Amino acid sequence: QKMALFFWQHGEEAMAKALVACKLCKAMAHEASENDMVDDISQELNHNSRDFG
Amino acid sequence: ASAPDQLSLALAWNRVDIARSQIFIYGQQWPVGSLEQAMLDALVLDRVDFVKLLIENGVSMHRFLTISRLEELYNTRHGPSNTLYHLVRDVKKREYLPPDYRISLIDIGLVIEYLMGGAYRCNYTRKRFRTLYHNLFEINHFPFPFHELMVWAVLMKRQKMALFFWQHGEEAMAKALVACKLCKAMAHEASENDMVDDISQELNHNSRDFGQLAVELLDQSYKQDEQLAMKLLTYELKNWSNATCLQLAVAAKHRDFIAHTCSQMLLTDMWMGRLRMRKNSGLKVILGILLPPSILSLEFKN
Amino acid sequence: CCCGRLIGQHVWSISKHTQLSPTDAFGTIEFQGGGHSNKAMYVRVSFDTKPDLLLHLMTKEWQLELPKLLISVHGGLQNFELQPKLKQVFGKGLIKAAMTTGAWIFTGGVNTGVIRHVGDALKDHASKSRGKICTIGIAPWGIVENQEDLIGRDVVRPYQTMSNPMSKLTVLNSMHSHFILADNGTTGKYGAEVKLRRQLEKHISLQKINTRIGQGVPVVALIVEGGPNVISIVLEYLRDTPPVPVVVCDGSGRASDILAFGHKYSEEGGLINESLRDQLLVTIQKTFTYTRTQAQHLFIILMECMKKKELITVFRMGHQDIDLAILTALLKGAN
Amino acid sequence: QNFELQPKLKQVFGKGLIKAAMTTGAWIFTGGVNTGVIRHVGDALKDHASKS
Amino acid sequence: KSISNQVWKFQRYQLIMTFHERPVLPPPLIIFSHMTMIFQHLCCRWRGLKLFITDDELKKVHDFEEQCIEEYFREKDDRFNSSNDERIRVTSERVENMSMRLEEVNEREHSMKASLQTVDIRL
Amino acid sequence: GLKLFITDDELKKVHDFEEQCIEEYFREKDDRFNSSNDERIRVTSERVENMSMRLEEVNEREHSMKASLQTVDIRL
Repeated sequence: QKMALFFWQHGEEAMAKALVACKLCKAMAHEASENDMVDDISQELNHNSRDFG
Repeated sequence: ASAPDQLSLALAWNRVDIARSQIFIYGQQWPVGSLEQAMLDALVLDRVDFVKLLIENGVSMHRFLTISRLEELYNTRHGPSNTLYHLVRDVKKREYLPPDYRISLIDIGLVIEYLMGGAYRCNYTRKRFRTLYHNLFEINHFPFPFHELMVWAVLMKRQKMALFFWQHGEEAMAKALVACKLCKAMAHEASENDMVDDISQELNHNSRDFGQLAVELLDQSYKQDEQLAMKLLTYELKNWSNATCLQLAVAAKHRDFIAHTCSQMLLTDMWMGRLRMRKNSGLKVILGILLPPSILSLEFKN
Repeated sequence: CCCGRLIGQHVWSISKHTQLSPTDAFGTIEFQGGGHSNKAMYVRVSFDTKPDLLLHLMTKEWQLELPKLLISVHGGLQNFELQPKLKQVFGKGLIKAAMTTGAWIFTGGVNTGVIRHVGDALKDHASKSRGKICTIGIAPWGIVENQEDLIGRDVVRPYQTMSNPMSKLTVLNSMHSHFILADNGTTGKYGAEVKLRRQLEKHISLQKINTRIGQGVPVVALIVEGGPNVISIVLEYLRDTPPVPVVVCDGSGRASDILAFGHKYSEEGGLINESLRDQLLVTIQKTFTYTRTQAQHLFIILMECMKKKELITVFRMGHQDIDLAILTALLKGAN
Repeated sequence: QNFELQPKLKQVFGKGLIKAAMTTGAWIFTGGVNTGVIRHVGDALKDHASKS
Repeated sequence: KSISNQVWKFQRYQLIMTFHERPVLPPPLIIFSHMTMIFQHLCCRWRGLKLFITDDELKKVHDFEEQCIEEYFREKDDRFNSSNDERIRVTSERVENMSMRLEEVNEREHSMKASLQTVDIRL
Repeated sequence: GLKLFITDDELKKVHDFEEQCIEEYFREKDDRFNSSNDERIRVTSERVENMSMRLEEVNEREHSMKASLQTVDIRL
């Protein structure tokens, strides 16, 4: 996540990157809920997506 | 004066830092016996700072703790008073009291039975103990003494005392959960005899405090390593009536403990049994029980 | 006597006429007293032994893995005082470097001087969760208090923190994890541990640890204050082979401050002006009180030390822990 | 040519010339190549004009 | 609905434990499964969440308890020594002691300023 | 019609605008942290602890200086 934020700042098209990272993280969240692993993982990816959002 | 006697003056003054600098000194001869005796007075007067220093110079709690020394620590009216008297009356009558009746280790054991509830069938009511107690009324030295000191300070309401024996001991998560069950049920008996609400709220604060000291104990164990954390939760505790941290926690009703991630994963891995599919569950399990050919296409753990 | 003991308490060969007997007292110390109880295993070793036997002992017979650093704690032998925050930043940096490199801490061992600051440093790093750090001490046998308590083969002997204020004998630090007791046969005399400690630190640096990123096992020495013998042991490491870098921890006086005032104003070693060098010998012979007859010789040792300035890293307090300087010297003295 | 200054004098004058450019909206002619006075004012704008 | 989910996770323990500790065939067929269990302890007699653990294993579990009790109380301490009430506490005593100690210094420095003019005249 | 394909130059303008927003955003964030109550209390606390050390040092030095000046008066 922190590596992703450093990549987020340094670069360009960051609006696109931000919203795409949001979708990818929320998607990984419901897929990992669909595998019902650690709900810390689902919650982690979900908090991730809320942050990039 | 001799420094044992001058120590008991310091015990009264409650001036422990003057006692650890001058009363404790290089070459200061402590006659054998007085150091342990001053320890006993420090417990019954609720001098938790003084027991911290007297174990700091070393009292070797395994060697101090004896069946009769701990028994006097159960009958001492000196210090902060309690609710045990009432709690023994319940137990004596249910099995079948004069005020001079000096309580017993087996006698509080049957009390522990009443409030912890269900099983929690303690060592004090194991038949092996009733024969050592019969014979005597490092064999008489309790094996992991700090447990016995915890149950005591929980029953005789002594909180900063109790939290001390919690950190210094073993079976750490178990001790918290047992303390939670013992406090909550004493809080029930407070309102059952509907006495002063002061004891009922105080034990219920304490049941909450000794309560949370379980859940972040589990929480930061999960941060350490996931495996050994679960190994703790399912660890069979001989001293706590051959049961587990989950069994004590549900007997104490500590949902947060059975709702933190680590316990839930354990529970989910039991609903799997010895199979690993998950994903679209509910429907796939129904198709397996209706088609014994169709179970051959489902994965299994190694 | 010449050995310092009582005339009837008996039972190098120069004036002491010693005979070389097998070792008898080795085992484990149960530290009762001083807060937490800590087990510290001890072996009496003669001062003229081979270092490879102590290495075989410390590897196989002691269950201690080879560290990635050898932080030595050579310092003032008499007891001194420091700033509280300076001792705090010192202890925090020492324990942080000790966890990051997994080092063995070669503290002196008897509870007087910089050893007392190391034991207080381990009070900050509770180390009740990672005490694997071999805080191996090198103190002489004849100087420890209650020598009769530590006699016994494989016996967990009680050792109280009883330290008589008028006794010449000094109790060991109770929070060290290990102990090596250098026995030359005498009692109450220094210098029995020094050469054995030198050859074991060189023998640890002799071993090529499996990484050997720079090379060998990297040894870094720390100095806090000290006598003129601290300037001498600085001259030992700062021109050693392979030249071992030293953090000369400042803010403390005695040797380290004179070394720092040299090092801040030395340029290319002997390139210091006469002006501040005069005030240097004033403080060398008046503040540290070391007589001027040898303070000229302290010029020549100090300037010969600045001949290799670079390895002598200073540290100052004022966040910015000493572990910066320890890792910096670790990367200097590695090749 | 390349030189160096005291850090307090470099910070006070360096903060001064950039907060002239804050208010006046001026144009700042320089040598352009990072050596000496141009290297000092490059670090001067990187001092507090990069945070304003 | 304030609580919800937590009560559910509690009801899971009662569920998972009870359905585990039952025979295998369903209610009309449990008869057969009893007679399977009975025949199991008539041939092994007449003629889940409890890992019986080993000693070396309780040695590392008790050690894991003893490295999990201390780091916590460290967090309890730091939280307090970084909480914005105790940070304002330790400012105010330190500023108080800075009041008296700078009080000493300015009053004493006035003797030293007197000593400057004293040495000017007497030397 | 909400997809206005841009000429590449004007696209570069759009990028450089967006880069400016990135920089000012993070700068504001740094202002929001360095001017929140919490961090101000933290920095004041640490710095006062430094000041208290260094004032104690000045007091000890003052003692040495005062004694020295008295000795100079003794030699005068």
